[PDB]
Amino acid sequence: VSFIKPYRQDPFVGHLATPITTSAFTRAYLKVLPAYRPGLTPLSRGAEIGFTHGYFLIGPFYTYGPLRSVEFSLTSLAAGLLAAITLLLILTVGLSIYGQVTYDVYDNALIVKLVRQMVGSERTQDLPQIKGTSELDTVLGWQKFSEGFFSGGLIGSIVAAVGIALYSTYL
Amino acid sequence: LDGMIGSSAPFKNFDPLGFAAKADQKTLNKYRESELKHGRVAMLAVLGWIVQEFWHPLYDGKLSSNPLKALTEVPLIGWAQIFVAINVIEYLQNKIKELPGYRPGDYLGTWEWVEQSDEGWDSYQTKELNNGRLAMVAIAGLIVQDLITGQAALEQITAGNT
Amino acid sequence: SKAVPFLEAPKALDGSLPADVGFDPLGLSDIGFDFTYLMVPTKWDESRTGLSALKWFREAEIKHGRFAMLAVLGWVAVDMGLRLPVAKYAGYNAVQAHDVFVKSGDMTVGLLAIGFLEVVMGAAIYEMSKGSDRAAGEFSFDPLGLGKDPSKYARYQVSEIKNGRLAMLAFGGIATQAVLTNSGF
Amino acid sequence: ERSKSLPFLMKPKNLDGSMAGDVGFDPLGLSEINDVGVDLYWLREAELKHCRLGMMAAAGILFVEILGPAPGFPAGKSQMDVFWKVYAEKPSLIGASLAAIAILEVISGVATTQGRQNGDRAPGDYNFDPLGFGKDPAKFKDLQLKEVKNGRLAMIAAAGMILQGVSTHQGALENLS
Amino acid sequence: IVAGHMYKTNWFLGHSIKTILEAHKGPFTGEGHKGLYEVLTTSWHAQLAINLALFGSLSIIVAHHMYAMPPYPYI
Ligand code: CLA
Ligand code: CLA
Ligand SMILES: C/C(C=C=C1C(C)(C)C[C@H](O)C[C@@]1(C)O)=C/C=C/C(C)=C/C=C/C=C(C)/C=C/C=C(/C=C/[C@@]12O[C@]1(C)C[C@@H](O)CC2(C)C)CO
Ligand SMILES: CC(/C=C/C=C(C)/C=C/[C@@]12O[C@]1(C)C[C@@H](O)CC2(C)C)=C\C=C\C=C(C)\C=C\C=C(C)\C=C\[C@@]12O[C@]1(C)C[C@@H](O)CC2(C)C
Ligand SMILES: CC(/C=C/C=C(C)/C=C/[C@@]12O[C@]1(C)C[C@@H](O)CC2(C)C)=C\C=C\C=C(C)\C=C\C=C(C)\C=C\[C@@]12O[C@]1(C)C[C@@H](O)CC2(C)C
Repeated sequence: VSFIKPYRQDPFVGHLATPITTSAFTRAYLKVLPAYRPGLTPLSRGAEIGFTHGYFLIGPFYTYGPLRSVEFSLTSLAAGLLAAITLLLILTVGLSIYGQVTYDVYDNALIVKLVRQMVGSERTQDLPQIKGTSELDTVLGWQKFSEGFFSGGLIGSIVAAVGIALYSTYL
Repeated sequence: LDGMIGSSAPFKNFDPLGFAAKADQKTLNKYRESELKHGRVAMLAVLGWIVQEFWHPLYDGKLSSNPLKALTEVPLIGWAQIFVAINVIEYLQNKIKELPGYRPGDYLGTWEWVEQSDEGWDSYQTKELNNGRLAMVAIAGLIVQDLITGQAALEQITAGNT
Repeated sequence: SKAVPFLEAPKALDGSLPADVGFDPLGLSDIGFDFTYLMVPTKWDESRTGLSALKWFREAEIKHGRFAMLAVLGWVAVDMGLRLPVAKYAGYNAVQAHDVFVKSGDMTVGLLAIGFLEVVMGAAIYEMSKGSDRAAGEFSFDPLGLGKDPSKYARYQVSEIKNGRLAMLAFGGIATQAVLTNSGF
Repeated sequence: ERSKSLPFLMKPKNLDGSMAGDVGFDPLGLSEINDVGVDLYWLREAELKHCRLGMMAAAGILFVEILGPAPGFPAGKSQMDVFWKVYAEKPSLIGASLAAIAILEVISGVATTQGRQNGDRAPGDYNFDPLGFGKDPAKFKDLQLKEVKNGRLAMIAAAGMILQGVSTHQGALENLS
Repeated sequence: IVAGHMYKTNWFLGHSIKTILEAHKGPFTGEGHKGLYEVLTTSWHAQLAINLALFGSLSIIVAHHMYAMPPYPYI
């Protein structure tokens, strides 16, 4: 037996079907992640990603910041929370500008078919081309994704701060 | 008790009680899943039993080297995290089980690459199954001996309580 | 078979070997391992077809029988006296003479001489494995000449193997009992 | 087909009848070695050199032990220990003898390899017949057989004397009685 | 000395490096070490690569073990 084969029977792609790229564990694990989980609107994907990211982002800032405390301090928690929230704001700014400069679409998975059927004799790159058919690959989709990331980041950072305070106080 | 993998020399197609002679393919897939999960968990349990007995670096020593005693000494908030990790792993396994072409114990998805399996692949799967069975028997014996005697594996062996 | 009638036969005990009655409950005469490879670990020669485990076992049984017969003769001799006409062999039984003579540098000489003879006759065994017509235990040693008359040779064969089995068991008893018929435990 | 010495063994292929003392006694088949510059020619030359060396050594030990040492030489009757007494007082004699033997052995090895290569010299042949004791044939074969048998016996004897002198630290005939 | 009696040279005894390498295949490695014997017996540069890498590593190991366990008197 051989556990490495050309990806999708194409020996010319710059890719391989290894026990890591195309394993059943990899398939299921990546399909349960918010970025690829089926049945999620882009706002929901952004909200979940932001929640998880703020939740694990408050950690390093609170623990190793400039205002640490070997005991529990409200000032240390506030400093870590503010740093995490501002980092989430910076990431949201990056997401917003990236989406602004990347896509020009409001409804995908159709425009591609329209220009593959009804011809696309225009300036292209909006009618024709169009990389990716996901709802995340639109101006509207990425805007809602960034909004969800930002809101979920705030909520997750607050939740993680509350959990840290409870763990440090009642344990 | 089929052309299934796991038939070794000492007892080929070992079904003395005929559990598989009447079961359909789905029940046999369930049986293989249960056997493989038990074998893997038992291999981990036996290795942990021994290593814990002669090495417990974590928790700043303490956590008495006898198993079934350190079971009641872990902070019980580390128990919760292990439980949640096992639960997430088995949720992922459940998600794997609905992938097309799924095989009972195959969570790596080897059916994607292994069409027309060889004798080496079958032999390695049988090796895993037999090691799992031996580890199941060994961990059952470990737990029973520690319950009845009160000493751990390398402690009972060292003293000579055999 | 002719012994243990509820077992038919091992597989290779057809009767081509002398003193054959068919007694082999464990089927030991069917191991596929050519024990000549315990001597010459590799095939070495391209003409080395191989030696059956049964023939190697027959050679080993004959050698064991001869060793045990000589051994019981010697052990019985040292129980009733009969020391060599030389010093340093006073009386020290048989349960203790072995160690005291291993100490006195002559059991090593005996080991060397017996090993020399064993190596020569094991070269004979290896040639038999290579495919010489020599049969197991046949070193062509008939100086006095009581080996002619093929019927007498076959009778003496079966006699030697049966006596060797008896002597093996008798030596086992004598060494285990530390002798009872001629001495004490 | 069977070796004359060992009837339970087939005739060693390389030993037909030619060499003096040939009775087919090659149980380990060492005559069939054809590697590391070792063959029947080299083995026979080594055997003959060993025979001659053992004869000389046994004769020397027996002579010195029976008739005593030469004038001006140490005594003691232990030939394995009197060597260090000779070296303690006449080291130059030992060194000169060693150098001479070394040169003669280099010549012997060169001669052995050359005679093996362009076959014209029998193994152990050095054209050393100053008194003409083996000129004619039908006596040369008998002399070869006598030399081989005496040399093997003296090889065994000299090895025994060496071991006895090293272990017991006494004379050969001293060990005898 | 024991390790020197491993590879088959002139008798029916020892190992063939070609047979050892060619038997070490695997599911993840395809043909495995097949052809490596031909590579290392027909290219001086491959032998130099292996020998020089292991030789430099050995020199560094020697350097460590030197001061770690001084092997000379008054060094
Ligand atoms: C069924 C498996 C199992 C279970 C329930 C336990 C349970 C325990 N172990 Mg343990 N252990 C195991 C296997 C197991 N062990 C194995 C296989 C080893 C060998 C590496 C060890 C080595 C070990 C040491 C050295 C120590 C413990 C200790 C402990 C105790 C505290 C928890 C801890 O720190 O774990 C620590 C566990 C590890 C460091 C290794 C765990 C590695 C896991 C089992 C493999 C990967 C699991 C993966 C997430 C799931 C599989 C993926 C896939 C197959 C689905 C606790 C009673 C500590 C103690 O107090 O001893 C008395 C301690 O110091 N264990
Ligand atoms: C298995 C055979 C065997 C063995 C191992 C021994 C061993 C021994 N015997 Mg012994 N013995 C035997 C058979 C044997 N005997 C037989 C059959 C007889 C009756 C004829 C005797 C009669 C006897 C006497 C009368 C005495 C001993 C003594 C001894 C001891 C002193 C000898 C010694 O130190 O080793 C020396 C080395 C050896 C014994 C190894 C044997 C090597 C032989 C000589 C090689 C040749 C064998 C021969 C040619 C075989 C021919 C077959 C083939 C070639 C055709 C020693 C423990 C003496 C003693 O003090 O015992 C307490 C003593 O006084 N034995
Ligand atoms: C390459 C080579 C030569 C060659 C070649 C050439 C040149 C290329 C030409 C051809 O083309 C090929 C070839 C291969 O032939 C090899 C050379 C040979 C060697 C390596 C020489 C070894 C000799 C050693 C001997 C012979 C020593 C013996 C020791 C004794 C000790 C005596 C004692 O008294 C002492 C001292 C103390 C006492 O208490 C007691 C004892 C122990 C008895 C007995 O004597
Ligand atoms: C067990 C044994 C043989 C058992 C045979 C059995 C069961 C046979 C059973 C059958 O035949 C019957 C009954 C009936 C058949 O129809 C069926 C079978 C089945 C065929 C032999 C032991 C044999 C055991 C032997 C030979 C042990 C020998 C030990 C020796 C010699 C020790 C020597 C010493 O050297 C040391 C070690 C130390 C020195 O200090 C001291 C001394 C004493 C000198
Ligand atoms: C090598 C030699 C002696 C070597 C001795 C050594 C190494 C001993 C060294 C030691 O003892 C010391 C020093 C001190 C100890 O603490 C250490 C040792 C090591 C123990 C003598 C050679 C001695 C060499 C001699 C005597 C040579 C004689 C040559 C003659 C007669 C030649 C004649 C011809 O040349 C003509 C005349 C005409 C030609 O055409 C024909 C011929 C016939 C060839």
